[PDB]
Amino acid sequence: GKPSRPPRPSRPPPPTPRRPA
Amino acid sequence: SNNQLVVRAKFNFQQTNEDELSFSKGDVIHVTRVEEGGWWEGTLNGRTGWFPSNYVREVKA
Amino acid sequence: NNQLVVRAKFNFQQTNEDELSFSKGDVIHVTRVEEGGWWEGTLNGRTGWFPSNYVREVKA
Repeated sequence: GKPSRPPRPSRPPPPTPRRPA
Repeated sequence: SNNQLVVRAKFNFQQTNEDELSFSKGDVIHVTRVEEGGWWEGTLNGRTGWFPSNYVREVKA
Repeated sequence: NNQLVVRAKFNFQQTNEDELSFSKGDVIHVTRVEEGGWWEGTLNGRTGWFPSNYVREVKA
């Protein structure tokens, strides 16, 4: 029972978390 | 007093810690910091935090 | 069977149940790879999409 899952989220992925200097 | 930018969420974003700001598409966010690097800071419903700058669109004043 | 596994470098929180939440250190079994910054995988009973650059390849 391997279901059929949807395509990638249509939105862009969030960037990696903020890391200030 | 001082001018302040306002943005509207284009997508949903769910914070992973208390320094990030969660929102639903359509939420109106008052911007507090803009910087290069992919993240801006703003306030929504009494919460403050960073969010992806590419996840919002501007609102005409 | 050979499998691709990745380890979370950063936390990620789903916005719906087609996306996979995880914490730094979680090991995820990859189910789909596509261009665009999103991969799909399985962690502890759930399957969903997540940002590919939040994880690093490891070995099972």
